[PDB]
Amino acid sequence: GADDDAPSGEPDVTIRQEGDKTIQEYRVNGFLYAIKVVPKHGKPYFLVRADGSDGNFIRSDQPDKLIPQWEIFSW
Amino acid sequence: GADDDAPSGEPDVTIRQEGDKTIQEYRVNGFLYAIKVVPKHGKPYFLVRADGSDGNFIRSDQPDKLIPQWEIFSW
Repeated sequence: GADDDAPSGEPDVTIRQEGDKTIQEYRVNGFLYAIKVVPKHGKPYFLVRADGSDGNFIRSDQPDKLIPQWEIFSW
Repeated sequence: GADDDAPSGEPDVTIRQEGDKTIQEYRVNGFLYAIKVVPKHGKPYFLVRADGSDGNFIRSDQPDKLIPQWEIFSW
């Protein structure tokens, strides 16, 4: 009601919409750690930032697949 | 690489073994954003920190399910 103060480390999601895909930028402190895409023509999935700026992502629909640095922008 | 110069953020994974479970702490900037725990009894999976530091995670096992604290600390 009032004391819902957010402490140090606030993982808030930046919810934007590009055409017909809701791109949810999960940022805990400025830095993106996961992107939940909700494409109306591709189905919603979590794109998790693997450790290291290698350019690899992991999808919540298929953690068995490693997303290369060209497929990361499939949306 | 040879030399490194990481920008404000620096996401890396601290891989420990807590008993019979290899718990990989994916920390970006002073906040755990994902845990990859490899339990000998339960099989490995990804546990992603959902928006809001309430205490809910999303698993790679099933992103269609919200994981509460009795379930996040199921190991």
